[PDB]
Amino acid sequence: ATINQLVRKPRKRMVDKSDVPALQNCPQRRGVCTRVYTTTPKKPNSALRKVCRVRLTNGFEVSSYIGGEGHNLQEHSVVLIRGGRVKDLPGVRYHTVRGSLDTSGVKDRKQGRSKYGAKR
Amino acid sequence: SMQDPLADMLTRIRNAQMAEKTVVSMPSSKLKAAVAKVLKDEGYIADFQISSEVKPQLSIELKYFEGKPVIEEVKRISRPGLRQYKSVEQLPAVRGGLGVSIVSTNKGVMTDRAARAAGVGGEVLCTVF
RNA sequence: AGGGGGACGGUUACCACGGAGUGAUUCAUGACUGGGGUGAAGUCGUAACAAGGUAGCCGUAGGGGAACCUGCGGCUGGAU
RNA sequence: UGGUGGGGUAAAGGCCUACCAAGGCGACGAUCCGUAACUGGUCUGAGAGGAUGAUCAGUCACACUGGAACUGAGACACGGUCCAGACUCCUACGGGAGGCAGCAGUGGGGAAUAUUGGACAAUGGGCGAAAGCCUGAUCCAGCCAUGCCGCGUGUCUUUAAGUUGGGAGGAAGGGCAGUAAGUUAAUACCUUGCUGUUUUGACGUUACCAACAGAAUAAGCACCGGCUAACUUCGUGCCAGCAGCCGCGGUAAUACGAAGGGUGCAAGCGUUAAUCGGAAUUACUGGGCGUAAAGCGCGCGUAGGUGGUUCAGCAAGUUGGAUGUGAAAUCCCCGGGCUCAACCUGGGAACUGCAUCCAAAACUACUGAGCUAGAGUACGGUAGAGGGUGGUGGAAUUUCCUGGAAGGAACACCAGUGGCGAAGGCGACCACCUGGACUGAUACUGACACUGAGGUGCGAAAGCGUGGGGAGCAAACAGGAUUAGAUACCCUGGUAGUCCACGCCGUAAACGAUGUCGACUAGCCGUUGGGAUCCUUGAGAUCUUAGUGGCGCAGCUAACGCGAUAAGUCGACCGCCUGGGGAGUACGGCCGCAAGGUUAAAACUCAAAUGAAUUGACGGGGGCCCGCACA
RNA sequence: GAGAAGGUGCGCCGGCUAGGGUGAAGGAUUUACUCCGUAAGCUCUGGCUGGUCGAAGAUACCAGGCCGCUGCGACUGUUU
Repeated sequence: ATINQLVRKPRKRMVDKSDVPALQNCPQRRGVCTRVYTTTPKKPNSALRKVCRVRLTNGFEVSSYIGGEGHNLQEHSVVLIRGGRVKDLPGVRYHTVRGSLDTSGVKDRKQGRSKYGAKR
Repeated sequence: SMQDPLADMLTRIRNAQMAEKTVVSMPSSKLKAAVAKVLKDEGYIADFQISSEVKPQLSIELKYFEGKPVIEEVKRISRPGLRQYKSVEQLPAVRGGLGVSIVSTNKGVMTDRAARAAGVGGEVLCTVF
């Protein structure tokens, strides 16, 4: 740790590994739905949430959350991916964005229309 | 072993500054004697006392203030390891310039005030504050 | 006449690409396996936390469905 | 890698060559492996820095892929040739051709990126006596909120926009036909530079000025549980959902879906992603390690880092000035301009840098003579479970048998907060060959120094070697009693093992969970070895040291607590740490007969695990006490 | 393992060159069933360089085929 020992072997700053294995410094990355299904939350909560499995165009097998209150993503859609880790859902770190290509958009959704895919 | 002559005297008086002793004696060199002469001229100590015999020694007579004495800390900067050879534009004004910042130069082991008005830099030795 | 000197020749070294044999070193994949993580926890259980109902723990051999036991040297992170 | 003879390049040179020699490179990281044009700079930053190379400018590099020369001043040539390969194309089957990383543009990939534009009028170039001729470089236009500025959507003005009328600046000159000049052998004459006039040439065709009709043509987004002072209800009910961290929803919901209002700042508002930051969260500035993560188990010591002491010298580091630069751009100030701001430049500032030069000598290295403190030895004297070899023992206990005979093993007391060894470690008695320190001084050495990656030995016991022994116990087990069960503690039994010789493993709760070394800062009480002081009979005080302990201030510490044996103040160096899991684990290397050991990862996953301390509770925790709780 | 696998050279004639063994024209004396070493002669094995002929140079006879997974038996051996 001394300045002699720094010239011998200097302090290497340890790199921080990124949170997303996919999205290789890309803000969005297109995918194709392998499977949409139902997932339970973590124990101190309880609900029924709907997540999707996608293969990406990087060929990767990760899960994205369909963030709508209603969707017609019918098992082969062309859904677009953002990041962000949903807390209550374990082990998954991606979200399907609304109104991208095949994501139809949440019904009425009258505030936050830029988030959940609504015109006007 | 002992590895630095003048860092061994700058430590041995500070624990005596917080102790109740006045005359500090140790086996001394000319290097430790040239340092001691400049801060008695700054009002910190007095009467360095080369013993002038074989194995010559320094009896620095440090002054006391009432209660807490006059020199709080002596911080070594250029120890022997990283030895802080510094220019004249970059002299340390230690405590607003109330530290006198003695710097070893060719024409004298001298305070930072006369180191800048006659411009030679070098070994920034220690905090005197 | 021809000579000098050139040109196409002849073949000699050099070499890219290609060939062959045998290895290295990397990347993807692989029936089938072995642990790991997170879950939800059904289960034999009670293994640790009190002297946790046999004091724990560490090394190591050795042994046994498991959360686990003896020995030899070891430590109190052991208390009345 | 050098040496010479030659050969060769525009030019030095194993560049090419023959032969001579055995050199060269590298722990300051060679070679191999993965990665990437580099820089001025750029972005976050207090700065140090960290990240980073899109427009802009310098250098480099490439032209389907590879090899190769040719011509030329200049190439191993992007719209050259040759050869080879891959691909593609026209064929009338004779023979042919092509290379968009040039500007458009097309697929195709992708989250994602533009027009098959106008003209050489400006600036260049390329040829030309000149005229000019070409240029997808350029000047400049469509397309895109992609930034960066300004500006507008009204408080009865008309800006923008649109209609009309106006209106600079981008033009330097060219043609010409005189006019004067100076080379002229002959200003005869050409050719040229000058002068004044005439003729003409603008891609963007306008910016810009001034009229006109009339508010006609203009706002959106996200949130509102907290620490963001934007903060009723209605629907929904642990549903549906939101969210960055807590969390919210389980029936009056400020946390989720609307309405109803505000607020952030605006033609943009938001969230996905990446960078730095706060992050002292890799701490040079500027952190750690007794118990939270972290001291190898410790030595000998190689490179190296640093090095007691004095004079003199050197001027490598250090210090000042001098000069060339550190390109321009960017930035930083003062400005000038667009009506203002961007933007544009002018001036400087800045560019902490680099070598050269002279000047300096306090300190460092180096050089030389030294100096005795550090460190070592010549001289005994004890202390000492140092350690090893061989023996001699004793009681139990054990095994026999008529109290003896027989052999294994650890040696009660002496035993000690004692010694000894770097460490691990080590006690009956006895010799025998051997260690290092202490101390009493007396002699001499002249820093010979400490520390030390690698490197190298040496390290408790279960082990498993390769041979033996044999008591007790006991790993391995059989049952006995016990429980739903013992596979357990208890009960009856015993081989491996400890022992020995050589050899291997190199493991640890190797622990004082505290690296080695030196220096210094109040003490006090035992205790170990010397020695000297001491009225001295020691029953012993004091002093002096080198160990081993207690308690305590100064001191530090998160606290527990350390406290001259530091965990303080410091100094040199070394080993080690970067959230908990994964994991001291996989894979690769090394060692081992095996068990395995040593070096040592990410993928994933969680917002916490951990440290000391305090209150409460609990305890088959102790100790007192109370009550028919016990008779 | 291994002669793993795979490869190269190979005739004859010259040119140049490095030795080794034997030997003695005569000299040392132990004047002889001996040492030193002449020399040639004879004989053995190289190294570098050309040249040359044919389809072919271990030209005939002679003279291993090799490799990758496996079962069983360890191996040499023995047997109807």
